[PDB]
Amino acid sequence: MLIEIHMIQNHSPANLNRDDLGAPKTCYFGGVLRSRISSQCIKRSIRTSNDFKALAPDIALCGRMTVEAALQVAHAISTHIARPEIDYFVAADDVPGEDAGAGHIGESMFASACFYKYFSIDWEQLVKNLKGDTNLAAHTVGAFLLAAAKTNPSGKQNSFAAHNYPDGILVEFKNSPISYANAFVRPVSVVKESDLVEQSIGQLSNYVNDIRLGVIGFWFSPNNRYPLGYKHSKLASRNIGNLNELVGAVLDYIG
Amino acid sequence: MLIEIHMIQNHSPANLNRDDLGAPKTCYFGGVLRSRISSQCIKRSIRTSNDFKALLGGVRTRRLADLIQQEAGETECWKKAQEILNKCGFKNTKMLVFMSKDKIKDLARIVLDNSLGLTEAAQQVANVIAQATLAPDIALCGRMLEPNDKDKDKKVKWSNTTVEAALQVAHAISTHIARPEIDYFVAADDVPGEDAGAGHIGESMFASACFYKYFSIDWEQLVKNLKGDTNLAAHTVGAFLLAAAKTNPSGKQNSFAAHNYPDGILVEFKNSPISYANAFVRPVSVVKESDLVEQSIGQLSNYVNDIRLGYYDEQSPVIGFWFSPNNRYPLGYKHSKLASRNIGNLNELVGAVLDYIGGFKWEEVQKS
Amino acid sequence: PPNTLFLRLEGALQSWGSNEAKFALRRTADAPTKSGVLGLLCAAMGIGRAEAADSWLPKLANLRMGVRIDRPGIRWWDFHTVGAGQKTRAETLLSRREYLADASFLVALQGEPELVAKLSAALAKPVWAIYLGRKSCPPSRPVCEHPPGFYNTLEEALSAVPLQKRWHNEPLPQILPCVMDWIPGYDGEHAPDDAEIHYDLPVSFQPPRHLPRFVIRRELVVGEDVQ
DNA sequence: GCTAAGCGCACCTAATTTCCTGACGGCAATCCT
RNA sequence: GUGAACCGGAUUGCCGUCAGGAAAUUAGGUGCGCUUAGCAG
Repeated sequence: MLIEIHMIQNHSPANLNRDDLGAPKTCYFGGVLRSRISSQCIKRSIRTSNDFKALAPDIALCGRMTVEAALQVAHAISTHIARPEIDYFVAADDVPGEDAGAGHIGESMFASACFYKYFSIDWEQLVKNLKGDTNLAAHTVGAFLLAAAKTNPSGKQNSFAAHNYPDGILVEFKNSPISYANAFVRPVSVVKESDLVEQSIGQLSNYVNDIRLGVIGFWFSPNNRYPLGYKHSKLASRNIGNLNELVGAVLDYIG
Repeated sequence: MLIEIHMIQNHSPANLNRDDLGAPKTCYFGGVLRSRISSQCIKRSIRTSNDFKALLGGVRTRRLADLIQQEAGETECWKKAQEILNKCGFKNTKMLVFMSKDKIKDLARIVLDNSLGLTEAAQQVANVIAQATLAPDIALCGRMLEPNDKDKDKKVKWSNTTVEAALQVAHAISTHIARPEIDYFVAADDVPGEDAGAGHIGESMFASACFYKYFSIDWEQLVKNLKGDTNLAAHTVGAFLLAAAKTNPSGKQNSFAAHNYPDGILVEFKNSPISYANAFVRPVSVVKESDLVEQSIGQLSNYVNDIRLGYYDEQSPVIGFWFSPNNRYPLGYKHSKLASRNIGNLNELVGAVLDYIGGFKWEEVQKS
Repeated sequence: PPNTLFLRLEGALQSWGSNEAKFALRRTADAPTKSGVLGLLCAAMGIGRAEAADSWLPKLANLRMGVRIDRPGIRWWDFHTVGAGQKTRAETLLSRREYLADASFLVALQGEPELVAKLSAALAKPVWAIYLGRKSCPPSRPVCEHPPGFYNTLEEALSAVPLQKRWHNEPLPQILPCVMDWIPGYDGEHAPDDAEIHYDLPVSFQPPRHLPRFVIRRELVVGEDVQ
């Protein structure tokens, strides 16, 4: 069976991923230019985390020269139009001199977006390279869930402290790998009566309700801040307000 | 262990940061325009603060030759200093170099002023440049510099020079929609004439906004950058807290004397960094009752409550302190009576923070 | 009864590397390659890399292929850096990937009915994480969204399916690129000089060689055959 | 426990287009020769 | 597991600091809410 994790994370003005020219990584979707964090960036952010350090270690989770790592991650597609900005900066000389201004006087590139992150981890092959250690496989799945929830890319973070946690994570166990990027084909335009994160979650809920109406999924939001459907009908299997119980529910559903 | 400082500060009509065009810096957050104060601006304001006079021990300059020559009453050695800097890997009065002040002064005086060879003098000055990281300013802001390998002589070898920063500062974004404003000015001519017109006509730009400021000090990295002098790290943390609380960016302050102090400081201790910027994705709209600062504090408290009831680990519970001057603005004003250590004094907050890091008293640093 | 199996490949980012991409610079092709879809069905089967070499290639190489392009996505470039392994030295691989942004493709494979039925059944239950050419390109729409059916010719199959508009007033594609397999017919009938070549038929990767294939291009226009 | 109606005005005349500043600082990489 | 399996553009930075839209002005002129009544065997 397949475990699919969808996240809606809104990031403060930052420069998390960069190209050669210093511009934030960008993408095109729905006729609209969109911000992007590369999949390899998120994968490396998952690795080198002190949360896990404190079979063969460092081999089953990521291969090293096959291994055929079972965890896959899509590019972080923003829900709206990309809005790059210029950060005009100078570096002072802080000494009395004959001139003024000393730094490179550059133009840093940055943008802020609400990214849709797609993680798809298959249980079967992760068991396959774990020699049937179902308990250890569940433990590593939970560790990766915790990391992906509470880790961020280590981009230009000392000047852009963007450590925002996702406002909504949705875990489904469907048979085929379906990404909900098409939920945001229409770019999200913020209205006066709503916010960007709420509108993005509403669009995701609309896409989830559509197609199927014409499997089950666990919905997690911190303290149920953003409900995925405010009705008593059979729309979401469980509304989870805490991350640890979400990991527990995923674990005892898998095993 | 990370010292996280979240501050809610409202500023008077001012221009504390502008781009080349002179308009106040802005950013998009949540799809709406927000006023922005750059992170390096706050870093420098804390750096050149009156509270950092006892810890400003690093210099970032390109005219290092002038600094070396300044420590000589009559020993005129300036052309040689420029030549040795050029052969060290700088090319012109050079690129920016960050390292300590007293260290470079004494070491350059004892090295480059002595009658001796040149290439090994460049090697010695390069080692001094790389090894001068005993400054709390460098420990906080961090540095790196790699000289060009073309102009540098092959006889000069550089040791590791990358200093990892122990301080992360976010851009101060407004908690509400940004309203840029145009202040149209004239420049009066003192001598009367036949036209009776101003000497200059222009348009100034300013904005007033309630800013959310985020700081993050890595205690382990700050101690590592200062080696075993942990008391120095505690002093640096306390002085940084005081400077961030009491110092404002030095923008157009002569014309816009916006010297307002923050109305709420949340100092929290956790092993992972948390930014509460998403508390203000929805812009704060002022209503008849309450105010902009009160509503911002309420939204921040709501987000902190949801974060605590969300990502929570029983193994390492997160503790925190709330500061408001004389308990003017409470965090959980209506129902969240969760913080049992609300403080109404900045010095008491500094003392509590220092006590939590370790057995540190604010007067205990008066021993060296 | 069903002779043709339909595959839907749609997503924000997709990349089907063409034959002329072997340096640190890696570009992409306008349409999915036969090698990519062959790998997709191989992953759906779950057979290993070495299982193909054990007299398995011609059981799938004979599948007639046809690619339909619904919307032409513009070529988007991604700068990828590889740290590889970090005695040690600063060795960072330089790479640039090409991705098709906002593109949708329809792949039709023609073969004997039982193989198509088994292919669809295994696609409905994918044993391995399938993607759109690269692991970082997941399918935004189900691959088995269009079900297998009995259609005489590929043109009739392509014209039978209606086009669904995203909204009421959008610029529809007046030009519809298409890719179809060149039918050899009887013995002889050599391909003309105007037939393009494509190297996307894998048989072995030691040495890595892909047999060339011929691809011809056709047109389908809506509003000219249906009132 | 609950009476209604008629009636409601026009506007001339709306000032003065170059009074508007200068300067200094803007990679460091060369990621199988 | 098919140009695909291994895959971060990593760090340093206040524009700072010059400035009265001012000297002109009566909305000035017109006007009946007005006709009907026991809170009492």
